[PDB]
Amino acid sequence: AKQSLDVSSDRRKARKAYFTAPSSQRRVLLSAPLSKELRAQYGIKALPIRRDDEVLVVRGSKKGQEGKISSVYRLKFAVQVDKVTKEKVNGASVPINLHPSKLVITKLHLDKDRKALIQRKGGKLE
Amino acid sequence: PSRFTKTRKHRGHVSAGKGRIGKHRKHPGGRGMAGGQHHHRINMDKYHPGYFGKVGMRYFHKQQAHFWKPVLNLDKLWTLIPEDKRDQYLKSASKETAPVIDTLAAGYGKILGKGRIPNVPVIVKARFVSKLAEEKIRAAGGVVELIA
Amino acid sequence: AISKNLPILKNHFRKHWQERVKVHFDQAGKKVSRRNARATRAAKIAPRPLDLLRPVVRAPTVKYNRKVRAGRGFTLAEVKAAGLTAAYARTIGIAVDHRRQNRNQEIFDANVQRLKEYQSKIIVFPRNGKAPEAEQVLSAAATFPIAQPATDVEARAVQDNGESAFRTLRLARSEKKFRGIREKRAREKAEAE
Amino acid sequence: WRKWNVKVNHNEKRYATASAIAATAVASLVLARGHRVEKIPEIPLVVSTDLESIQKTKEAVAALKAVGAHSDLLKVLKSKKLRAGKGKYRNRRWTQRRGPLVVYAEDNGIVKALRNVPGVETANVASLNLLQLAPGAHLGRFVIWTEAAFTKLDQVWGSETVASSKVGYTLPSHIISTSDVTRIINSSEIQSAIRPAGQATQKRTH
RNA sequence: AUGCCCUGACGAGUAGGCAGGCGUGGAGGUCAGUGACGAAGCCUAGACCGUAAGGUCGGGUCGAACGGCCUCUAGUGCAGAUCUUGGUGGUAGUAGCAAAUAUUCAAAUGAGAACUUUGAAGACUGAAGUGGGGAAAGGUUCCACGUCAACAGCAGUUGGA
RNA sequence: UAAUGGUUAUAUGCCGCCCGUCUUGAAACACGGACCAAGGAGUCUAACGUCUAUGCGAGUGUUUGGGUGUAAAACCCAUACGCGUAAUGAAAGUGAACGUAGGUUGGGGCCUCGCAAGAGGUGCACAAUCGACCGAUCCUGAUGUCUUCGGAUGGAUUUG
RNA sequence: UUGACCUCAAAUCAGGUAGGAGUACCCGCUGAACUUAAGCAUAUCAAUAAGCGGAGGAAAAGAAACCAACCGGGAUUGCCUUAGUAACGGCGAGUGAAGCGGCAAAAGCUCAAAUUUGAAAUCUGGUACCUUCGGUGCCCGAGUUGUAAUUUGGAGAGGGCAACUUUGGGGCCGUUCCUUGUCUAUGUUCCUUGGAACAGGACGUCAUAGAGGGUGAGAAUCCCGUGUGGCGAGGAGUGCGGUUCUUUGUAAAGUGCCUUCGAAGAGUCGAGUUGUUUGGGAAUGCAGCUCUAAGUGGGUGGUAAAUUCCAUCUAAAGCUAAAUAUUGGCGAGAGACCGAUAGCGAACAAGUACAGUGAUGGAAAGAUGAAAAGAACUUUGAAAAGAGAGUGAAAAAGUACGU
Ligand SMILES: [Mg+2]
Ligand SMILES: [Mg+2]
Ligand SMILES: [Mg+2]
Ligand SMILES: [Mg+2]
Ligand SMILES: [Mg+2]
Ligand SMILES: [Mg+2]
Ligand SMILES: [Mg+2]
Ligand SMILES: [Mg+2]
Ligand SMILES: [Mg+2]
Ligand SMILES: [Mg+2]
Ligand SMILES: [Mg+2]
Ligand SMILES: [Mg+2]
Ligand SMILES: [Mg+2]
Ligand SMILES: [Mg+2]
Ligand SMILES: [Mg+2]
Ligand SMILES: [Mg+2]
Ligand SMILES: [Mg+2]
Ligand SMILES: [Mg+2]
Ligand SMILES: [Mg+2]
Ligand SMILES: [Mg+2]
Ligand SMILES: [Mg+2]
Ligand SMILES: [Mg+2]
Ligand SMILES: [Mg+2]
Ligand SMILES: [Mg+2]
Ligand SMILES: [Mg+2]
Ligand SMILES: [Mg+2]
Ligand SMILES: [Mg+2]
Ligand SMILES: [Mg+2]
Ligand SMILES: [Mg+2]
Ligand SMILES: [Mg+2]
Ligand SMILES: [Mg+2]
Ligand SMILES: [Mg+2]
Ligand SMILES: [Mg+2]
Ligand SMILES: [Mg+2]
Ligand SMILES: [Mg+2]
Ligand SMILES: [Mg+2]
Ligand SMILES: [Mg+2]
Ligand SMILES: [Mg+2]
Ligand SMILES: [Mg+2]
Ligand SMILES: [Mg+2]
Ligand SMILES: [Mg+2]
Ligand SMILES: [Mg+2]
Ligand SMILES: [Mg+2]
Ligand SMILES: [Mg+2]
Ligand SMILES: [Mg+2]
Ligand SMILES: [Mg+2]
Ligand SMILES: [Mg+2]
Ligand SMILES: [Mg+2]
Ligand SMILES: [Mg+2]
Ligand SMILES: [Mg+2]
Ligand SMILES: [Mg+2]
Ligand SMILES: [Mg+2]
Ligand SMILES: [Mg+2]
Ligand SMILES: [Mg+2]
Ligand SMILES: [Mg+2]
Ligand SMILES: [Mg+2]
Ligand SMILES: [Mg+2]
Ligand SMILES: [Mg+2]
Ligand SMILES: [Mg+2]
Ligand SMILES: [Mg+2]
Ligand SMILES: [Mg+2]
Ligand SMILES: [Mg+2]
Ligand SMILES: [Mg+2]
Ligand SMILES: [Mg+2]
Ligand SMILES: [Mg+2]
Ligand SMILES: [Mg+2]
Ligand SMILES: [Mg+2]
Ligand SMILES: [Mg+2]
Ligand SMILES: [Mg+2]
Ligand SMILES: [Mg+2]
Ligand SMILES: [Mg+2]
Ligand SMILES: [Mg+2]
Ligand SMILES: [Mg+2]
Ligand SMILES: [Mg+2]
Ligand SMILES: [Mg+2]
Ligand SMILES: [Mg+2]
Ligand SMILES: [Mg+2]
Ligand SMILES: [Mg+2]
Ligand SMILES: [Mg+2]
Ligand SMILES: [Mg+2]
Ligand SMILES: [Mg+2]
Ligand SMILES: [Mg+2]
Ligand SMILES: [Mg+2]
Ligand SMILES: [Mg+2]
Ligand SMILES: [Mg+2]
Ligand SMILES: [Mg+2]
Ligand SMILES: [Mg+2]
Ligand SMILES: [Mg+2]
Ligand SMILES: [Mg+2]
Ligand SMILES: [Mg+2]
Ligand SMILES: [Mg+2]
Ligand SMILES: [Mg+2]
Ligand SMILES: [Mg+2]
Ligand SMILES: [Mg+2]
Ligand SMILES: [Mg+2]
Ligand SMILES: [Mg+2]
Ligand SMILES: [Mg+2]
Ligand SMILES: [Mg+2]
Ligand SMILES: [Mg+2]
Ligand SMILES: [Mg+2]
Ligand SMILES: [Mg+2]
Ligand SMILES: [Mg+2]
Ligand SMILES: [Mg+2]
Ligand SMILES: [Mg+2]
Ligand SMILES: [Mg+2]
Ligand SMILES: [Mg+2]
Ligand SMILES: [Mg+2]
Ligand SMILES: [Mg+2]
Ligand SMILES: [Mg+2]
Ligand SMILES: [Mg+2]
Ligand SMILES: [Mg+2]
Ligand SMILES: [Mg+2]
Ligand SMILES: [Mg+2]
Ligand SMILES: [Mg+2]
Ligand SMILES: [Mg+2]
Ligand SMILES: [Mg+2]
Ligand SMILES: [Mg+2]
Ligand SMILES: [Mg+2]
Ligand SMILES: [Mg+2]
Ligand SMILES: [Mg+2]
Ligand SMILES: [Mg+2]
Ligand SMILES: [Mg+2]
Ligand SMILES: [Mg+2]
Ligand SMILES: [Mg+2]
Ligand SMILES: [Mg+2]
Ligand SMILES: [Mg+2]
Ligand SMILES: [Mg+2]
Ligand SMILES: [Mg+2]
Ligand SMILES: [Mg+2]
Ligand SMILES: [Mg+2]
Ligand SMILES: [Mg+2]
Ligand SMILES: [Mg+2]
Ligand SMILES: [Mg+2]
Ligand SMILES: [Mg+2]
Ligand SMILES: [Mg+2]
Ligand SMILES: [Mg+2]
Ligand SMILES: [Mg+2]
Ligand SMILES: [Mg+2]
Ligand SMILES: [Mg+2]
Ligand SMILES: [Mg+2]
Ligand SMILES: [Mg+2]
Ligand SMILES: [Mg+2]
Ligand SMILES: [Mg+2]
Ligand SMILES: [Mg+2]
Ligand SMILES: [Mg+2]
Ligand SMILES: [Mg+2]
Ligand SMILES: [Mg+2]
Ligand SMILES: [Mg+2]
Ligand SMILES: [Mg+2]
Ligand SMILES: [Mg+2]
Ligand SMILES: [Mg+2]
Ligand SMILES: [Mg+2]
Ligand SMILES: [Mg+2]
Ligand SMILES: [Mg+2]
Ligand SMILES: [Mg+2]
Ligand SMILES: [Mg+2]
Repeated sequence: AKQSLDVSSDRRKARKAYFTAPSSQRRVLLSAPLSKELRAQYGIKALPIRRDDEVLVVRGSKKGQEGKISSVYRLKFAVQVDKVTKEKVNGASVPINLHPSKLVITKLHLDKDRKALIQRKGGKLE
Repeated sequence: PSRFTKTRKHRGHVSAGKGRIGKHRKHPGGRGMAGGQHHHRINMDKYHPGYFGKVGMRYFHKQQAHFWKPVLNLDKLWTLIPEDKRDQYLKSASKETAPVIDTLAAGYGKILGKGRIPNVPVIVKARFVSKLAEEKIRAAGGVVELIA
Repeated sequence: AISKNLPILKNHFRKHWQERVKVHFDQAGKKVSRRNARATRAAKIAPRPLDLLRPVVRAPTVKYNRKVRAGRGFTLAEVKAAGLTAAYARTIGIAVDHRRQNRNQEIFDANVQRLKEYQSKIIVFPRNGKAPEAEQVLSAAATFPIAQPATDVEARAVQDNGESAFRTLRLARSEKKFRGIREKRAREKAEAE
Repeated sequence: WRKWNVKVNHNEKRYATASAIAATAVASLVLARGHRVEKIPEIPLVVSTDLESIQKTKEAVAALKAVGAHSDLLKVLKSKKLRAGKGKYRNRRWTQRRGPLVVYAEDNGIVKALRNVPGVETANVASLNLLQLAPGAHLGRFVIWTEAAFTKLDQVWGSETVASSKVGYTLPSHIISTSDVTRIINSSEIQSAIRPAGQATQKRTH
């Protein structure tokens, strides 16, 4: 239950705040949990998702597939992961949009800001 | 309680209980107290006799606290003594120790003689009393004290 | 129209009264905000007790002159009889009313006693010093209450001299009614010879 | 400027509250109202005052399951339904049943510890909301009392020897001395005074 | 036990009154109710119950919610208002598309030519013109290339489209 | 089991004028209505009468405010104030028990005697009537008066 | 000649200020009619709508020329009540306050005013240096037709004397507060259905977190959040733990007697008349015209006037927070509200398209699917398109798309 008179339980307001979120807010909204191995290694549970992250799909119809995130398509709230495609009938190959909450990060793209982000969230960085 | 109204029962019936002949209109006899002397004269005299005309003398700037004089009757008058003291004051009635009742402190302005205080002497402090209130209070063995 | 045996009503709604309908939906909200203002003001005026000391006065208008109540301020004479000055009393929590006067010794003594009780029960903090805090009590009215003065005992001897005391009201009414016409009768008796 | 709130007489509010408290006694009303209390030994369910100092939700639900509110606590969270109608998108999205009312005399953590548990509502004996005691105007809420709460109830509502601690208040009188008339009717003083009875379905002559 | 049973009489109805019920949106409570193994809606000279308002079921279609009971509440029930908004008929392939004299033959283009282009013939405006320019107004309609779903009340390959 | 029954379509016999509306009178040569869907009309408020229900009851009304709170809820609360407990008169004013709070005539219920029928007693509510009391109106006008004030007592086809 | 003074001007002189917008609420002016009276003219609507002028976050009002008649209260405002009452009114319809009492909030004051007269002790500007919302120096100016100090009726001033009590400011970190960043729990375990699990069943975990929202169907436990706390950052005339200017200084302010005084607002009060307004009645207020005061006297004391008192304030000058209002603006939070013919006119490129010369008027229009996976390719046809094929859980979802 809500205890503060600053946040809203209004469903209409929550949906406007989701669907009209700018990209810097959608980055936090498009978070993805880590794997068992990375959660043991880094001490933290979920991070905002990145391009060069390696992921495993754990839901839907492409579950159990691997790849690198080809694109974080924040305008569609989606991630496009290579090796996860739809073969069209003309021979074209279109990327299937995935949600990061149905993904599991199995290898992070680490740089200085990601390391500081892990340490900020309390992570082991090991 | 909208569902209990007869509007819910007049649904389907054409005139909503108002008639097909007389045929509910806006203001068929006038608005308000219209025509109390012309077409509503019988409803005035028969059920509001005295309505029209003037009665006696005007009072400019009447303050209804020049007229605050609430009336107490002797038939109550022992309610003003609290109940724990009432029993001991009416048992073994006594002059040289009689209850003092401030009537003003209970918020009345005049004592009136409705009837039959018991025969216990009482010291009654009043702004005003009537004659028979005086007679019955003194017949009980008490006294009225005039206060302001 | 006018119809069956009903009381004649006086509902005043022939103006555009719906432009001026105030519904107090904000009763609870304005109560929350008044309590918030009292808490904020208390924190701003730490340890001072959130209201001034008011005198006890007799209410006017013979319907109400049996009661005493809180007045506005103490009377320059009452402040001087309590032993301080008005301009200093206004700084230590006493309301001062320059425009009321004392003509009642009992009300005067009640307010001088009220002021001396207040001066015994306050701790005036030193003006520049350390001033150790003295635990804010939030109301002077609930710690110096207005008491109705006792006017009689519960029991006395019956003292009936037979004046009859309705005759007292009748005679005293008659002297007021005939004071002027018989004063004028007395002076026209004096204007003889 | 429609009338939104309704004034009730204070003594009639107290009447309804007292009758709601009296209905949180014997278990027929509590079973008829809902409230899986068939395996509860005795109603009123009074627990120890140590419940009021429990400040973990896990320990609080262990206490409620241990004193017997397990099946009611499972009736809530298995009755969660999406609300039928246009109310579901007016911030009224889910409906669920009412759990036990845990009534205390002093709060040392029990309110916050039972805050997150579905169905369960807490209450001070100083207040006792009628909306909590007879929800939907159905009498017989399942109520778990603490010992301090149960003791303080005698001071909040009075007795024949304690006044009420509400100004002027007395608990209401009875217009009939018993609520079951069958033993008055089959009492010897009425039965020896009444004429003999008939067939209870009349014979059809003619 | 506003239950059950016995006995008797009675039953027209506009305007109108009162009662007992049926139904709709939303609220509190309950059935730890129904549901993607199919909620709601909708269709059904298929069925069942109710004097009736209505209620229930079967089959089809459908795809995300919705019911019973106890209460609460109202922006709560339609055949009409020359009602409002939207949609659709019959009339009806009908009335009509007849002022301004008038067209015709070939070739080309094209899927397709009464109507486009070019040639040929025939005519008209007849210089107060159906000519050549401007003013107001319009505003790109001018011109070229591509092009015909709509528009040009027939057509169109043409066009101020 | 469609054999009886239900539903439906059809045939046959007899019956059956188009609804709504105003009107004494409508199938009308009176008016609205081609059709279908959706919308579409006694509401809310202030004050109030009757009745009913509930709480308390010579009282009652917590919610203007204050306290409190899990926070527009719920819970608690002082002083006032409104209405009621007194009327009457234009007003100044005055102000409700001769009595078992009266008599008579009815009067449910109850009590006594009665196997009943009844007879007596007590009779609330209520109805009729005659009185008593309070005020107003019209009279009468006692003891006192620092003599014009007071207004006792007794009345009235008057009046509330 | 020259030098002032007064008055009046000029300048693209030095510096500054006003306009217009918005306008829900606020202060004024101005001001109807429909309507009700069963007609209508006074009345009512209404001291309203429209019109015009001026403000602010509130405005206005405000520390009594008050209310009263009491044993007296005591600035203003607002609520409850007074009260649909006193009163007004073709005394018809209608209209209609105020004092008291209970609350919310509370806060008090400033000039004209006196001979500084042994200090024009005062102030704007320019210039120079600084501690730059300002200070200091110097110079010119304003100003005696009066700027400062003292005094405001509650008082107070002058003089005379027993007498004690109180000294003000400036920068730092946390802290009052505002804005804002960041961190902070627990399953995506098994089986069934399904295109998809977020469903159903089983086994768990967290819960000061089971508000809400996303994610391919009802998700506390997948994700964001939520709850509880912690760590910061940038700002606000400071309630306090330290800092320091330390001959800030016979300053300044209070308090006791005695004595002499005690200035207190003019074409204003008041009056008559006219008009308007009011509940205000032989005139409640306002305004025009005319008359025009006084100084133990002026106002008021709700029936006109003379006479005698009494009571109560002290106008004709001025400031001031709160409680109160707020269909506008900014920011939030909610709902027994409406759900695309509803709800704002407008859920959408809506004050848009479009109409009118113009003032103005003013719509219609939401929904494929979880993902475009939006139909490769073959064939018929000039093409549109059809038939197949194919995608999709579904094409009884094919952009002319939920049902
Ligand atoms: Mg990073
Ligand atoms: Mg009912
Ligand atoms: Mg009908
Ligand atoms: Mg009907
Ligand atoms: Mg009928
Ligand atoms: Mg009727
Ligand atoms: Mg009709
Ligand atoms: Mg009629
Ligand atoms: Mg009628
Ligand atoms: Mg006539
Ligand atoms: Mg009259
Ligand atoms: Mg008269
Ligand atoms: Mg008169
Ligand atoms: Mg008398
Ligand atoms: Mg009648
Ligand atoms: Mg509250
Ligand atoms: Mg508020
Ligand atoms: Mg305060
Ligand atoms: Mg006095
Ligand atoms: Mg009550
Ligand atoms: Mg726990
Ligand atoms: Mg559900
Ligand atoms: Mg529900
Ligand atoms: Mg709903
Ligand atoms: Mg719905
Ligand atoms: Mg629904
Ligand atoms: Mg909502
Ligand atoms: Mg919500
Ligand atoms: Mg919701
Ligand atoms: Mg009762
Ligand atoms: Mg019959
Ligand atoms: Mg019948
Ligand atoms: Mg029925
Ligand atoms: Mg509705
Ligand atoms: Mg419903
Ligand atoms: Mg609700
Ligand atoms: Mg399926
Ligand atoms: Mg279905
Ligand atoms: Mg449907
Ligand atoms: Mg059909
Ligand atoms: Mg079927
Ligand atoms: Mg579908
Ligand atoms: Mg769907
Ligand atoms: Mg269902
Ligand atoms: Mg509706
Ligand atoms: Mg309707
Ligand atoms: Mg009908
Ligand atoms: Mg009809
Ligand atoms: Mg129609
Ligand atoms: Mg029509
Ligand atoms: Mg239309
Ligand atoms: Mg059509
Ligand atoms: Mg044709
Ligand atoms: Mg033809
Ligand atoms: Mg023709
Ligand atoms: Mg021709
Ligand atoms: Mg050719
Ligand atoms: Mg041809
Ligand atoms: Mg030719
Ligand atoms: Mg020719
Ligand atoms: Mg061209
Ligand atoms: Mg072409
Ligand atoms: Mg054509
Ligand atoms: Mg064509
Ligand atoms: Mg052509
Ligand atoms: Mg062209
Ligand atoms: Mg057979
Ligand atoms: Mg068969
Ligand atoms: Mg036939
Ligand atoms: Mg036939
Ligand atoms: Mg036939
Ligand atoms: Mg036939
Ligand atoms: Mg025949
Ligand atoms: Mg026939
Ligand atoms: Mg008609
Ligand atoms: Mg006729
Ligand atoms: Mg006829
Ligand atoms: Mg007809
Ligand atoms: Mg005919
Ligand atoms: Mg005709
Ligand atoms: Mg007609
Ligand atoms: Mg028809
Ligand atoms: Mg017609
Ligand atoms: Mg329809
Ligand atoms: Mg409809
Ligand atoms: Mg209508
Ligand atoms: Mg009350
Ligand atoms: Mg309460
Ligand atoms: Mg009188
Ligand atoms: Mg008289
Ligand atoms: Mg008597
Ligand atoms: Mg007598
Ligand atoms: Mg009798
Ligand atoms: Mg009398
Ligand atoms: Mg009387
Ligand atoms: Mg008399
Ligand atoms: Mg310049
Ligand atoms: Mg302006
Ligand atoms: Mg305004
Ligand atoms: Mg104004
Ligand atoms: Mg009007
Ligand atoms: Mg009127
Ligand atoms: Mg008229
Ligand atoms: Mg009329
Ligand atoms: Mg008339
Ligand atoms: Mg007229
Ligand atoms: Mg007016
Ligand atoms: Mg108005
Ligand atoms: Mg205006
Ligand atoms: Mg104007
Ligand atoms: Mg501004
Ligand atoms: Mg303010
Ligand atoms: Mg101001
Ligand atoms: Mg001012
Ligand atoms: Mg003054
Ligand atoms: Mg007074
Ligand atoms: Mg005085
Ligand atoms: Mg005042
Ligand atoms: Mg008010
Ligand atoms: Mg009052
Ligand atoms: Mg009143
Ligand atoms: Mg008026
Ligand atoms: Mg007051
Ligand atoms: Mg003054
Ligand atoms: Mg799965
Ligand atoms: Mg499912
Ligand atoms: Mg199984
Ligand atoms: Mg998903
Ligand atoms: Mg969810
Ligand atoms: Mg959570
Ligand atoms: Mg949650
Ligand atoms: Mg939090
Ligand atoms: Mg001084
Ligand atoms: Mg003055
Ligand atoms: Mg003058
Ligand atoms: Mg003047
Ligand atoms: Mg005017
Ligand atoms: Mg007027
Ligand atoms: Mg006048
Ligand atoms: Mg005048
Ligand atoms: Mg006068
Ligand atoms: Mg709602
Ligand atoms: Mg729709
Ligand atoms: Mg719309
Ligand atoms: Mg529209
Ligand atoms: Mg739009
Ligand atoms: Mg035009
Ligand atoms: Mg135009
Ligand atoms: Mg659609
Ligand atoms: Mg899906
Ligand atoms: Mg096909
Ligand atoms: Mg397939
Ligand atoms: Mg489907
Ligand atoms: Mg298929
Ligand atoms: Mg297909
Ligand atoms: Mg579909």
